[PDB]
Amino acid sequence: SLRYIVALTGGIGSGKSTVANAFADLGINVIDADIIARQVVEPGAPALHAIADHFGANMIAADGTLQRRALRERIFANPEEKNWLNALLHPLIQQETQHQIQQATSPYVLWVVPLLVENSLYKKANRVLVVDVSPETQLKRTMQRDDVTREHVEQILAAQATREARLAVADDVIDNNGAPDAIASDVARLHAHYLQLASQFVSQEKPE
Ligand SMILES: Nc1ncnc2c1ncn2[C@@H]1O[C@H](COP(=O)(O)OP(=O)(O)O)[C@@H](O)[C@H]1O
Repeated sequence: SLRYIVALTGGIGSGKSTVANAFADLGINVIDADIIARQVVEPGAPALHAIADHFGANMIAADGTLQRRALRERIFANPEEKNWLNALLHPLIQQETQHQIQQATSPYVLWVVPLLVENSLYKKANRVLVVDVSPETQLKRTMQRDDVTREHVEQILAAQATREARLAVADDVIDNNGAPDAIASDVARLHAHYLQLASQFVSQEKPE
């Protein structure tokens, strides 16, 4: 069956995790792009064999686990490797993402993609939801949460797509720079619409 996909995105410290949990409490399966990226290098995964062939047998421990720290340290001191690794992992992530989408039984799925705008992944979503906050909120909330400096987070903000680039592709926007508890009511409203969209998308004769 064709699953209805709502993609969630937002910059660092905007509320991706918080919003995702709100949808999960309503019974929606969350498919998280960062979890998928870790899944494709889990013990026994096909990517591990290719990684051992390219980087050396010792990239994989005796117990079949990827030596994460060891890979990170190799790729960081060999820039093009990041690109080699991403190319290897890309198709595998696409397949695992679809498999999980296929495996989810909720009325629609929430696909959480930090790099949605950067990687133009909104082209694979039926609906785009952006959790939005002010840049200052991103700074204060990320600093607190990760115990890092303001300047450190300012660099992440300048590396990520901008606030406006995200709003340009959004179908819906949830504001999180206010009270944490206005989240439940806004998510319920969006969920109600998403149930309708998902229930009629397959037969919907004309657009919206
Ligand atoms: N409305 C809010 N007010 C204050 N803190 C919040 C609010 N919403 C979420 N948080 C916190 O802000 C931080 C960043 O939110 P989070 O969802 O983790 O961000 P990200 O978008 O990076 O996933 C977290 O520690 C979270 O608990």
